[PDB]
Amino acid sequence: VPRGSHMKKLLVANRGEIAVRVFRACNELGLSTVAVYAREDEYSVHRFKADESYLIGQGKKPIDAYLDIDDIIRVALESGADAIHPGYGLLSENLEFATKVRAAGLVFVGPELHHLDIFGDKIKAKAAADEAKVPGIPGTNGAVDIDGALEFAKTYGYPVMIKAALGGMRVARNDAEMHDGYARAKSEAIGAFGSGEIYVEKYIENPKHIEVQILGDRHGNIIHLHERDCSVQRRNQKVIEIAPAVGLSPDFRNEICEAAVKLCKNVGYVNAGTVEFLVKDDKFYFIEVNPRVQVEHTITELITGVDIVQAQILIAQGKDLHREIGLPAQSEIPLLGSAIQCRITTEDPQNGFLPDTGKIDTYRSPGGFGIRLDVGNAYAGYEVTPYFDSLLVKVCTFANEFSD
Amino acid sequence: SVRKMDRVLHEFRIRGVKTNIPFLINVIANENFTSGQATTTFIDNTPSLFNFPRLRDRGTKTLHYLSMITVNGFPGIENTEKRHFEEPRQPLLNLEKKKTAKNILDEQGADAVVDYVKNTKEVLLTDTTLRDAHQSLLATRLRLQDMKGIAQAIDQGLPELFSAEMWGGATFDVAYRFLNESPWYRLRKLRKLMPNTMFQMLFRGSNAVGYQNYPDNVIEEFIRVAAHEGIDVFRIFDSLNWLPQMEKSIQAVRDNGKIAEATICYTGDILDPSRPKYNIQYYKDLAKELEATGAHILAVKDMAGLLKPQAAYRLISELKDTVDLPIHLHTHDTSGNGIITYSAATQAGVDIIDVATASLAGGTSQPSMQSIYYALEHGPRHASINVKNAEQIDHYWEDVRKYYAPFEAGITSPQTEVYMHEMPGGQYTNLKSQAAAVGLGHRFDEIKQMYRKVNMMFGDIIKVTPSSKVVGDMALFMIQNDLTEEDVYARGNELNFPESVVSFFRGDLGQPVGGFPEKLQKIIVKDKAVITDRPGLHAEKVDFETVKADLEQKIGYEPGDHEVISYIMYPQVFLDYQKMQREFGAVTLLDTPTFLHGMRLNEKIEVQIEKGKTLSIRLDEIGEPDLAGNRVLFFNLNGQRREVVINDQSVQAQ
Amino acid sequence: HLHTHDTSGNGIITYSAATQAGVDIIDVATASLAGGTSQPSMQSIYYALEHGPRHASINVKNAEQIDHYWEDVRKYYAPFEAGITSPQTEVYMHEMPGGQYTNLKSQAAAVGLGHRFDEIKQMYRKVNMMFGDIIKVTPSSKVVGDMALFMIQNDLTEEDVYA
Amino acid sequence: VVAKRKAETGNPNQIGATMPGSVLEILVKAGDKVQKGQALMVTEAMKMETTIEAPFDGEIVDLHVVKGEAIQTQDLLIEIN
Ligand SMILES: Nc1ncnc2c1ncn2[C@@H]1O[C@@H]2COP(=O)(O)O[C@H]3[C@@H](O)[C@H](n4cnc5c(N)ncnc54)O[C@@H]3COP(=O)(O)O[C@H]2[C@H]1O
Ligand SMILES: Nc1ncnc2c1ncn2[C@@H]1O[C@H](COP(=O)(O)OP(=O)(O)O)[C@@H](O)[C@H]1O
Ligand SMILES: [Mg+2]
Ligand SMILES: [Mn+2]
Repeated sequence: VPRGSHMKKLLVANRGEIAVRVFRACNELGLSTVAVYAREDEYSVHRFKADESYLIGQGKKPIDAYLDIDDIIRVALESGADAIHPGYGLLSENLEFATKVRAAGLVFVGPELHHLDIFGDKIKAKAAADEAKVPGIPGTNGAVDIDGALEFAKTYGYPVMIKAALGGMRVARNDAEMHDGYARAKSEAIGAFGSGEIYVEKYIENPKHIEVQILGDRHGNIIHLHERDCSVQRRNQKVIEIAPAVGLSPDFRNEICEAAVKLCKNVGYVNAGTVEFLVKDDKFYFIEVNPRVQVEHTITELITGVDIVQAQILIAQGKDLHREIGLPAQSEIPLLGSAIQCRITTEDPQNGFLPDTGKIDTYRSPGGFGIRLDVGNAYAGYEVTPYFDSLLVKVCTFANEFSD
Repeated sequence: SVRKMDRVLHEFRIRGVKTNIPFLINVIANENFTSGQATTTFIDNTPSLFNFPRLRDRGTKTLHYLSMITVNGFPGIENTEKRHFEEPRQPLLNLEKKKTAKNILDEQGADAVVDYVKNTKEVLLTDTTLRDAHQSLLATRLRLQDMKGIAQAIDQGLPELFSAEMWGGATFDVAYRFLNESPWYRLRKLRKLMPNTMFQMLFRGSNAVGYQNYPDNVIEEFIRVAAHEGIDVFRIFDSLNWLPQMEKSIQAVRDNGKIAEATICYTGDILDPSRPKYNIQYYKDLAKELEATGAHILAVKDMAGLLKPQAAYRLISELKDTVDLPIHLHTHDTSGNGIITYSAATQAGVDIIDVATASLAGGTSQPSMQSIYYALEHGPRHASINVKNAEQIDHYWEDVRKYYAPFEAGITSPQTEVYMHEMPGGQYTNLKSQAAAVGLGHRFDEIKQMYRKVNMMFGDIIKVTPSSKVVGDMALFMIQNDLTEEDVYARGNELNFPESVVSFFRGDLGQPVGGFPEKLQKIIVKDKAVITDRPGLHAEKVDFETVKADLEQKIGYEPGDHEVISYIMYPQVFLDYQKMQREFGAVTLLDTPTFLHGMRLNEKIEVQIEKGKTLSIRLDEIGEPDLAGNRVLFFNLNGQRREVVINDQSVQAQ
Repeated sequence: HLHTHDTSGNGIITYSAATQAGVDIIDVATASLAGGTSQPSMQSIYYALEHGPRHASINVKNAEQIDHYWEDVRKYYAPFEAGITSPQTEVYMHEMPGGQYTNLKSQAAAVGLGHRFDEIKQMYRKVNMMFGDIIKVTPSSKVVGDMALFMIQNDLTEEDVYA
Repeated sequence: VVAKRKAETGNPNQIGATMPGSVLEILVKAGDKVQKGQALMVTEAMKMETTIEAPFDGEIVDLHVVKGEAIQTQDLLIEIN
């Protein structure tokens, strides 16, 4: 347990729905909260939900303001916060950020630096999976040049998946697309992610995307909170997520969950993370660990009864999953019906899913039995800007039966 | 489940109707509920559930203030429309780390500061920008909000300064009465931003910053609290140079471990042998007496800017031979001779001089800090200041001064008639207002002329607040009622003389040099009580316990020592400040243009109301007034629409 | 015959120094139109000299009375006031005469560089040295100004101009 | 129809009507000194009676209603200093 793990005040280094989600968990745990906001985001709901809030990244473009490591730390220190929750996206998988947070004496609500290092890099993450004896996808030894990539396609054949270590990916069906694909992806890598390393995997045909929720504490307890099926995707971007994976047999699901736990036990994983697999005809292949909370954590909470975000914060406070946080042993983790999450966004499906902008005139949100809402920026009078993601509200439903 | 309910109940935002939410919140807090043991008679038998806090609302007071000013203007200035202003420039400083007089005071005490001054070859500077400069040029209206934006740059960029004059004079009551901000808040805020700069105040020996007759224990308590709250240098003066009014203050400042400057007010002309009353021997004899009080430093206060350079030179050279205390000279640049007078004083060995930043200098202010540096640069004795830093800092003040256009006295330029009438600046602008209000603006030159004749009629007196007001009230009165000096002596028995004049001649301001003219005194005072000793001796006794309990009742919370002393100094003003705080809240936090003009249609402002709390306020609509003067403004406050009713006074007063 | 401006706040002391050096004639403005970028005050220099070895030749009481008229008249010209009349010692650094200063401020405005006018003062000084250190009075002062503005507008240093 | 003066929003010196109704009784007059909680006047909404209490110690400035007068929400009843 790190020194300084006691908390009275927490800052979220994020915006939108995930910031509001963390503030709610903080308030329920008796912690006071701090928001940061870019100028252009000054009407975001999360700014007003916190107990106090601060402008950051003055004079920068809005996305750069939220990536402004030193200004965020400045606010944390100036407000007297104990802890930073990084949410998802933005700096949440960023080694440099977590290093400087912890170097500034603050609790970073997340896993060890070493985990951000090996799971933030998808080559390194595959190496850790082999070492833990979790089946991966046949891929290049490490990072490769165009010649080692072309080599792989001679060894295993097309089609193949070109992926950046920091994704960020292109499918190649032949040589021409391999030359084109490797170029475009090495662009967006040095581009939106800062570095240019690249690896190649066999492209699996029509997989399911199954991922497993993990919690680890600082006392060597690791548990899984079952899995989620995130196969419903458009251009490889998650659209609808369900839990559990109701189209797979319980035994096969348990096998996937155990493999995730095996990997996490091997590396001593701390806090919330998710292990992601591709699944094809009763085999499964490791692809990634997201060493952070995910947008779809909500549906896992509904089918287990476990508040994942409150857990993350209590874990960071040095608490024990079982004795203090009060989670049961693995075999006693509830599995209560099923749950579905959709993200309602301003993407116009009749205009190539370009996000709409402008003023929200009317916003009336449903409720009732089996409905959960986690709102982003949607309220009557809010102006949707072009600067940020297009999320309005996350809707989850839950019931005993999938059909209901 | 309970915690989630508690979270949800507090998170709900419902406006326009009342709800039962405060009641629900109380129920679920109670341990009968949270233990699961409630019965059907629990609520009906628990009266604590029906106690609700006042729901706190700084947002609404702010919208009220912004609507008031937007629609009705700021009191006493023209209700005009608000300019767009850029952010004031921030200085680019080249920092040099040095030990300062303030560091010496704190580590080694007052006498060590004095030795540091005596061992300095350069002339040292005191910066008046935060007090006397705006008192002269901007009717003392300069706001904390503007001062705190540059304070740290002054502390770090100009460590050479002896002190910053930042308190006292008119700042104490103007802050409360016209700015709706506390002078103590100003001192605390600045004290933290400027930890290495000595803070100087102007302090009237007999009554600190007030205008009534306070007893000794009040003056001593003022000094204690002021010293505790961060005042380092007390410049103690008396309006008639009457040493008995200064003695106790000097001792209390010494007792509190701070620096006492004892002041001589300069008047007349040492180089005019036809005016021997205030000749050089007068000043040397008073200086010797002040030195004997144990004062650390002798201040020469030329409040009207009368000192010409050959007189400055003679005055300072003679004083330096008469006393061993360092001499701190203060003049005004009203005649256009301020720099040449400071240069003369420098050649005569003056230790410290009072200067203002260039952008708040000249005219009835002090001479410019940056100017005197360059006047002396090639001489035998330099000014101690980082001039390049000072030039950069001046950019900020030049930008900030534009905000105060409604309070400008007029064009800042030389005026040599000051040698004739001898009014200090404020006495000049005030006396101009007073003559206006009584419809004599068109004869203000006859009034300047009468001011001078009155001064001689009263025996040739020292004219600084409040003795200068005495001479002014009388001159105005005499012009208003068409009297000459003959007339006053002939018909004075049947005339009612202004209040301040009667108080003067009753000895309520103390004793003047050479006494009063006897006949005129009888004529003026009639059957009122005349004293000839120190007014403070006759003051109503003051019990701090009694006063503190009375005040607590009046304001509804326990007053700190600083509040109690404010209340004693200015009772009705302090109470009126409290009412304005309750109505409009902490207006000190508004930027100056918004404080003075409110908002324009479609404007967005950001008000920093606490650390980590900012109100984003946008004015969306300004409704037209109905026949009773009701106007409805629609704001957006932090994402909510807010409808605000304000009464349009111009419709009322039609 | 000596002519100075009081821009630095040192105009009276400079005239008094010139007087002790035997200057024959000095240029002064009436108090109400004096100071700042104008001339030192006529009435002021009278009184600075009054008690010295050499006096100013002027009926100072008549001048004070005449100054009342000028004070009243100046108020009519509020819209043309350059800004607040006060000392500005940066003149020692850039050496712009008054009109070159206000003009150069307009020119930088009408090309949207008002917000970098301090960089322009700085460039004016560098340009002056680049041109050999020149006398800057109308119109040579405009030459220096146009160049400084041009150089800021097009982002050039002195190296850049030679390259 | 001449509108009634409304109470200014957020101005605690001005007490505005909270519900439509009428004025039954006025208990004070311009100039009177008054203490926190002291009853100032009585009003009705749907023949239920409310007593208007002084929010703090102060002096009455003026009334802006008369006995038996009808009132709507926000109407200015009394000003205090
Ligand atoms: N020989 C020289 N070489 C270089 N520069 C010279 C100079 N003589 C005069 N100056 C410059 O002229 C300034 C004004 O001298 P001025 O005699 O007109 O006017 C003097 C005079 O009115 C008065 N002053 C200085 N010493 C005096 C004395 N011993 N007796 C009477 N008055 C004196 O103070 C004014 C300021 O004199 P300060 O010496 O500070 O400043 C001097 C100095 O900066
Ligand atoms: N080797 C692969 N073969 C087929 N599809 C893949 C492969 N790798 C990734 N994908 C597709 O892209 C999606 C995202 O995969 P992932 O590696 O998690 O990228 P991201 O970093 O964007 O989450 C997967 O759900 C899957 O649909
Ligand atoms: Mg993924
Ligand atoms: Mn003064």
